[PDB]
Amino acid sequence: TNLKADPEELFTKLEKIGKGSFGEVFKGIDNRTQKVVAIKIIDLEEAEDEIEDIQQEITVLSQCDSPYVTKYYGSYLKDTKLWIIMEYLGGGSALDLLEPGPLDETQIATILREILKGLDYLHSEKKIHRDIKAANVLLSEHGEVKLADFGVATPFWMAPEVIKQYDSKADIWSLGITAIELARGEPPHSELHPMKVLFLIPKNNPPTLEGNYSKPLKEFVEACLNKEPSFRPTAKELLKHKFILRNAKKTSYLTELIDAHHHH
Ligand SMILES: CNc1ncc2cc(-c3ccc(-c4cccc(C(F)F)n4)cc3Cl)c(=O)n(C[C@H]3OC[C@H](N)CO3)c2n1
Repeated sequence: TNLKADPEELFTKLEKIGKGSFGEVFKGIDNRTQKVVAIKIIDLEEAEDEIEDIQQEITVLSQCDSPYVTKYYGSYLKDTKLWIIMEYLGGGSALDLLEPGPLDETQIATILREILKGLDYLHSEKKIHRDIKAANVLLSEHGEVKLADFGVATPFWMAPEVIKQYDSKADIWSLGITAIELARGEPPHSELHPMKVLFLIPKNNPPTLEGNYSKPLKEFVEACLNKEPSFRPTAKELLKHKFILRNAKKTSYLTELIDAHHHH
């Protein structure tokens, strides 16, 4: 973390793009390159007991070099504020893109395929994302799909073994939930109080994808959502799952989904 440079000279802060973990996030401009960046600003006075988790996510992101993981550019300390600079992805989150209407299975498969490419990278690197969900999947304006908002090392996407206090297979369960979310708009139990979901996930049979979806998609979900982690496939194996192979297409096609969200 750069303690000497002034981030307010280096970056032009623009509009908020939502509330993130531990701080507010803004669209911004790198004044030297004119590239758009995402800027998270954390008040270290207000968020004292969480600084350890902040440095941990900074460390993890700095160790990632993948087309499928949002790029980290650095961080700056100015007075009491920590500025964290990331790649700006103009397509929004996958969750955002659900809003105009349902995804088709080509769009679902393409997004899941790219998520799997990111999980394959992280797991090969002995990393766990820990918070796979549609809101943490970001798209570039060209349709590229990247992971963001790693979980710290809300219950709806959590694997049962995580709740009961796991390895990379936890990400595979969360991917199954995310698959349901991309198909249906929300994860299982989304109508229920989170404290109820905390005991339902360990006690109940795993969720299934309900509705008029293709059997390969239902089987993709079922394969991820096995209570037994060792019975879940790896990200590598799921990249060859028939649902992915028969339905995923070029990521550039997702610009149609991005454009639809702007006309909505
Ligand atoms: C809409 N386009 C877009 N493009 C890029 C980003 C990049 C980030 C982002 C993420 C994480 C960190 C970070 C790094 C280290 C430690 C910590 C943590 F300890 F504090 N955090 C820094 C940044 Cl800058 C971001 O919040 N958003 C908005 C976000 O998208 C996902 C949704 N779940 C909530 O809103 C983005 N949005």
